[PDB]
Amino acid sequence: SHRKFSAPRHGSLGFLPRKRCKRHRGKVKSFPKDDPSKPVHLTAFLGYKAGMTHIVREVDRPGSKVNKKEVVEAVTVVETPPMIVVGVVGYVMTPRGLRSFKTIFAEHISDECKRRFYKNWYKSKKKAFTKYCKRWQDEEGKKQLEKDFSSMKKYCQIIRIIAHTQMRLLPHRQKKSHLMEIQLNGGTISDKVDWAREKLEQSIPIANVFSQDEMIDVIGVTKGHGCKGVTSRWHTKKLPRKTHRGLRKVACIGAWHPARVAFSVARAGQKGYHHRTEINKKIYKIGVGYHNKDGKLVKNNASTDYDLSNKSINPLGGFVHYGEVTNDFLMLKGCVVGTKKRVLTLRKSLLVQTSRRAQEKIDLKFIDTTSKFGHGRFQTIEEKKNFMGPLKKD
Amino acid sequence: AKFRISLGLPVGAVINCADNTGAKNLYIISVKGIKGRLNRLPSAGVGDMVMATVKKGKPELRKKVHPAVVIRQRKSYRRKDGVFLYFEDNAGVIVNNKGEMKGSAITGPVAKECADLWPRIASNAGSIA
Amino acid sequence: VELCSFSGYKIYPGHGRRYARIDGKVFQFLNAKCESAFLSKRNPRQINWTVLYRRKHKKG
RNA sequence: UUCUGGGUCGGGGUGUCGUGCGUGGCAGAGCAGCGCUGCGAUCCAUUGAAAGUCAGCCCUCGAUCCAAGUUUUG
RNA sequence: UGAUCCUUCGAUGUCGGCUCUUCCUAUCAUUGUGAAGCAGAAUUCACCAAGCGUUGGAUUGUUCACCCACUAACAGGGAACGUGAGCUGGGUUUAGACCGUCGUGAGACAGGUUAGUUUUACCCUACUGAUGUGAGCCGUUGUUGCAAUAGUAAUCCCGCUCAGUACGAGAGGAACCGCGGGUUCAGACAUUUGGUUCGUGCGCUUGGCUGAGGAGCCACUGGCGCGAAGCCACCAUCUGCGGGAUUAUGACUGAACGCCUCUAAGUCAGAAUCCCGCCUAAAAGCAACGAUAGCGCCGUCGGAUCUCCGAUAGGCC
RNA sequence: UAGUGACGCGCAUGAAUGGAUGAACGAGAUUCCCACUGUCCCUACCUGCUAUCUAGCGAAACCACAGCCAAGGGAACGGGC
RNA sequence: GCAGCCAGCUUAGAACUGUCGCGGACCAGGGGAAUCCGACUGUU
RNA sequence: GGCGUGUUGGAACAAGGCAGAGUAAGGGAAGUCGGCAAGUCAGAUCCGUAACUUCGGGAUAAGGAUUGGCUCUAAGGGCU
RNA sequence: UGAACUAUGCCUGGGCAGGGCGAAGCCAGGGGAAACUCUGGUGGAGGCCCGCCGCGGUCCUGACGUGCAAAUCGGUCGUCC
RNA sequence: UACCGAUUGAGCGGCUCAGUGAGGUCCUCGGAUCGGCGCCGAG
Ligand SMILES: [Mg+2]
Ligand SMILES: [Mg+2]
Ligand SMILES: [Mg+2]
Ligand SMILES: [Mg+2]
Ligand SMILES: [Mg+2]
Ligand SMILES: [Mg+2]
Ligand SMILES: [Mg+2]
Ligand SMILES: [Mg+2]
Ligand SMILES: [Mg+2]
Ligand SMILES: [Mg+2]
Ligand SMILES: [Mg+2]
Ligand SMILES: [Mg+2]
Ligand SMILES: [Mg+2]
Ligand SMILES: [Mg+2]
Ligand SMILES: [Mg+2]
Ligand SMILES: [Mg+2]
Ligand SMILES: [Mg+2]
Ligand SMILES: [Mg+2]
Ligand SMILES: [Mg+2]
Ligand SMILES: [Mg+2]
Ligand SMILES: [Mg+2]
Ligand SMILES: [Mg+2]
Ligand SMILES: [Mg+2]
Ligand SMILES: [Mg+2]
Ligand SMILES: [Mg+2]
Ligand SMILES: [Mg+2]
Ligand SMILES: [Mg+2]
Ligand SMILES: [Mg+2]
Ligand SMILES: [Mg+2]
Ligand SMILES: [Mg+2]
Ligand SMILES: [Mg+2]
Ligand SMILES: [Mg+2]
Ligand SMILES: [Mg+2]
Ligand SMILES: [Mg+2]
Ligand SMILES: [Mg+2]
Ligand SMILES: [Mg+2]
Ligand SMILES: [Mg+2]
Ligand SMILES: [Mg+2]
Ligand SMILES: [Mg+2]
Ligand SMILES: [Mg+2]
Ligand SMILES: [Mg+2]
Ligand SMILES: [Mg+2]
Ligand SMILES: [Mg+2]
Ligand SMILES: [Mg+2]
Ligand SMILES: [Mg+2]
Ligand SMILES: [Mg+2]
Ligand SMILES: [Mg+2]
Ligand SMILES: [Mg+2]
Ligand SMILES: [Mg+2]
Ligand SMILES: [Mg+2]
Ligand SMILES: [Mg+2]
Ligand SMILES: [Mg+2]
Ligand SMILES: [Mg+2]
Ligand SMILES: [Mg+2]
Ligand SMILES: [Mg+2]
Ligand SMILES: [Mg+2]
Ligand SMILES: [Mg+2]
Ligand SMILES: [Mg+2]
Ligand SMILES: [Mg+2]
Repeated sequence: SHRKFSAPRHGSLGFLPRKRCKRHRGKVKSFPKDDPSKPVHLTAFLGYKAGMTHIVREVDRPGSKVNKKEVVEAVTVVETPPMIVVGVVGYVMTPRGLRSFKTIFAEHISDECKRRFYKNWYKSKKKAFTKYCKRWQDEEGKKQLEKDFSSMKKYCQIIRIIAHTQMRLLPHRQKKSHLMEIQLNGGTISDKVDWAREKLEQSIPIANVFSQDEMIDVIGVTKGHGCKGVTSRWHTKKLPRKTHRGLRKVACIGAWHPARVAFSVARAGQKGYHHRTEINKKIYKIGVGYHNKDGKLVKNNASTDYDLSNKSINPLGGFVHYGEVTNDFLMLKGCVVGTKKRVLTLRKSLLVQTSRRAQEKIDLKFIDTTSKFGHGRFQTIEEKKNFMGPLKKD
Repeated sequence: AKFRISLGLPVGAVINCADNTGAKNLYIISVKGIKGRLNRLPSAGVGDMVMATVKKGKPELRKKVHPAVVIRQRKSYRRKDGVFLYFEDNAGVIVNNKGEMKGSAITGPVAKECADLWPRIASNAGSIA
Repeated sequence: VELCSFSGYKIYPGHGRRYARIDGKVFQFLNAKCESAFLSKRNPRQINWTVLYRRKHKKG
């Protein structure tokens, strides 16, 4: 009664249940272990999946058949506008896990950050943190505020900062900022509270958290596909054509005994929109957002040392279904979970990055900016008009 | 060494014989190095040594098993430089178990993914592209 | 950076699909539209949107 | 829910297809009448034109409207 | 395989395959080892060990065989001899019919052959996902989080180098580190390539229809070519991981037993195992914090009244 | 282990219980080849009608009581013990 | 011996022509080599 | 000439079905008891058609080429 | 008590596109010393072929299987002087 | 020593149906270029 021929199981049981994530934003379930020898730094950041493109770079991989030769690798653009630290929270270690000790918010909290505190912001008197913000001015409030910071330096072992994204600087319809606790893994508790107290209601750019050619982890929710059958959800083999009552099913969902269906039997249900954590995503380029240097708009964040062009990371017509990346972006090798305009939770690696591929220094030679809204054949509009010449619209 | 290419020649694929051995077809019966799956057919790309039988050719060749090597294929495979190359025919040459070909000349081009693994085939390739 | 063998457009190192024949001639194509018309034995000098057409009729 | 904001159009970008109708031609196998004129698939020019392009593309540059009010909670 | 006839004849659907999940180890391979009639290579014996893998085909309805190749290996089994309201009916096992043998015959065959309806779930569980849920309370409501417990995942191979080296008289011929890839699997993803296109997007086109042009429509998507966006393919692309205690085993110190001894007390190294981490889920588990519509406080020991619900009957030494 | 051509002490072939042959014919049984294809490798996408939700309408089979498991014993395979 | 007039519908050939596409929808035999059985058509 | 789509409407476009005999890269029966299924072929014209045979056939055997549109040419009649 | 279904027979009625292969018979022209043959055309026979209606009901072991239906539906298919 | 013989035979070789077709010639074009010097010429 053993199965005739051996075959590995369809799907992994370590991603159960295949349910919709109860949380749209990616959640850091494990921050890197604290190393007090380092300076105080952030360990995570929030980005937004703009879209994908391909680059060209010369690989330096001694021993490979592609060493000293150019490749074309797919990359993902993650628009990462600077986040504003509007709070700090301390955790105390307890024999039943970490526990929220006390949270301190800044005096001035942006309106986009307050929209997160509401479900109906348009018809709500925006009174969140209106009685709390008076602590930073009252004499009795500032004394109690100094005691709360000195209490975190005394009774806490893990200090996290509450930061939100600047949805105002994004093409999204959404105005609600995305709050997130970013754990400080720098040094002493006194150093992390002092660093968090100084960085309150201040912006933190993506270049200060992550570095070039660094492998980071991308946390987020995958793209949802609704209810899918067992052939699409678990990739079970399709039954033959002459199968009565359905061929996209699993034939045997279990033996006679045990007289129950096992949890490991592949069934039909919701596929996609699951929480996932992919690691070893190398940063190919930390872009710079649009800025005025001498009164002129600087949008050369896609030019390389070999292109010397004046094009931005946005392709012709912008990223499809997303918009244009006018802020600082993050170019990650390969693909990442989520749809377009999906909030991505970036995080430093928990592992050590010492392999040949991990510490590989990346030097891009060309960044494709052809229109992804079809078979785009021009990198810039300038060369589209130069190649085609004048049209009738002129 | 060789990077993974798109396989497009499963077992039972009759490919052209691109050498002067006298054979015209190569009926691929299996592929070297294929461990196996419950229902997956052993497929092969260019540069992969396969076990093939001749269907049309000389009688001293069309009833035996011959180690062949695929040099061309119609299935477009991607190279590391982002190039998708495909040929107008699936071709192979009869070789030994060590890479030495039975014939002496090769008609048509030979894929670069095949010329780099088999130097004895690359020497008889009129065009490596 | 190659040029399309049918439309004459400029192909970038990430796009396209090259096609080698038995006679040793390798052709690069921008997209499947230039490739499908090439395999259909269509004359590029008669396809109105190609480079060989605008050069033949002196449209530039 | 008026410091504004949200729609509907329009414009531009983008991409798709492939050179629109009309008009002209000393292009047209010809043929029929009195070089002229008529018929004549196709051809050329206008004209990479025309068409449509978010409804789940991108950007507003303008135009013209819109601002309520379901139920319930200590 | 029998023996038995205990259960089932107001029926428990009957062979095999397909499909799919888990389990057993009496271990083929892989991890760590011991042994040899172990020089190397190969192989054999044995131990911890079921984590992981165990294929594609020809013939036969076949389980079972046999052969072709591939492969680290192509190990053996269970789960109502797994699995028919999952399938498929090839086989067996109705009625048609043929042949052979048998019978006077009707017919028989545990012989062969051909054709022969595979019904029902909307109920309860289980499982898969999807809403919601502690009817009592200054609670309502929101954000950021913690976390018991449960799931759990990676795997194997090749090439280069070591090295033609150790080893061997030769013939032959390794290994560790390192490097570059791949198999199987898992989770994704659409920049690219490929597939799909009733955006019925554009071109063309057959028959017909609106007098014709023009513009269109009709033929359950007329057809064809190309085709955006989406979705999608090891048919494109990206990613897949660290500790702890130890098993087998090899040892330390060291008695019992003046010696010896890995064991008795006490120690060390130690793995595809195990547990955990990473990862997924989030509880009649919980924390911090925000905001709280005439509604609520200290009153100081509020005074004086009506209703319920526990216990307890000095002690938080 | 199929098919075909041979071999025939043929368990148990055989001459109107007809033997042998055979063009043509066959929704007959079987084998092979070419072509062909999603049968498969290995599945994906699109459409219509459904399923789904809704207004109206509105059954039946079935039902001791019922409905979370493991082992135990038991009429030797529990759901209750 | 034909001139005038009238009357169709087919067939063949040629040029030109478009993206080599044209029984463009619709309509509309896959073929070959063999074995067994029954001759065939018909019937159940 | 007849008719409201055949005993109902509305909104969505999940799984899984039924149908469209939808399409599908590369391979082309490796699927399966078995090419089951549908895929190929298809009309017409011009060519070319074997083994075998009861000489009737086999036969549309098999295998080829052509096919649109437009402008012409040629031939095929009747009547006074 | 029933042949209003069906089986067979009898009587009297009704009905079956368009094509294909193309037999006897016939005409004319070639070859031959003659016996006689050859070619073209005509002709339209057949339990002949393709195939619509009709009559049947092969396969999908499709749909359906408390159905539209106590045997139906779709495609495919047999025959159609 | 020849013949018959399934194998749907076959290593073996010639003219040809229909496809595909290098190469040259020719034709229609193309006009990189250098001699005049902004038009005739070679190409
Ligand atoms: Mg925004
Ligand atoms: Mg069935
Ligand atoms: Mg795109
Ligand atoms: Mg199988
Ligand atoms: Mg919109
Ligand atoms: Mg007894
Ligand atoms: Mg029953
Ligand atoms: Mg019973
Ligand atoms: Mg049962
Ligand atoms: Mg054991
Ligand atoms: Mg022993
Ligand atoms: Mg048993
Ligand atoms: Mg069983
Ligand atoms: Mg069952
Ligand atoms: Mg059944
Ligand atoms: Mg069964
Ligand atoms: Mg049967
Ligand atoms: Mg019977
Ligand atoms: Mg039978
Ligand atoms: Mg039958
Ligand atoms: Mg595409
Ligand atoms: Mg028309
Ligand atoms: Mg018109
Ligand atoms: Mg109709
Ligand atoms: Mg149709
Ligand atoms: Mg297409
Ligand atoms: Mg250890
Ligand atoms: Mg020990
Ligand atoms: Mg130890
Ligand atoms: Mg066979
Ligand atoms: Mg025989
Ligand atoms: Mg007898
Ligand atoms: Mg007799
Ligand atoms: Mg007899
Ligand atoms: Mg029959
Ligand atoms: Mg019971
Ligand atoms: Mg015989
Ligand atoms: Mg018969
Ligand atoms: Mg007979
Ligand atoms: Mg009959
Ligand atoms: Mg109606
Ligand atoms: Mg009716
Ligand atoms: Mg569906
Ligand atoms: Mg279908
Ligand atoms: Mg189809
Ligand atoms: Mg295909
Ligand atoms: Mg088979
Ligand atoms: Mg099989
Ligand atoms: Mg069929
Ligand atoms: Mg025949
Ligand atoms: Mg009668
Ligand atoms: Mg017929
Ligand atoms: Mg009929
Ligand atoms: Mg009928
Ligand atoms: Mg029927
Ligand atoms: Mg039949
Ligand atoms: Mg059948
Ligand atoms: Mg049926
Ligand atoms: Mg049903």
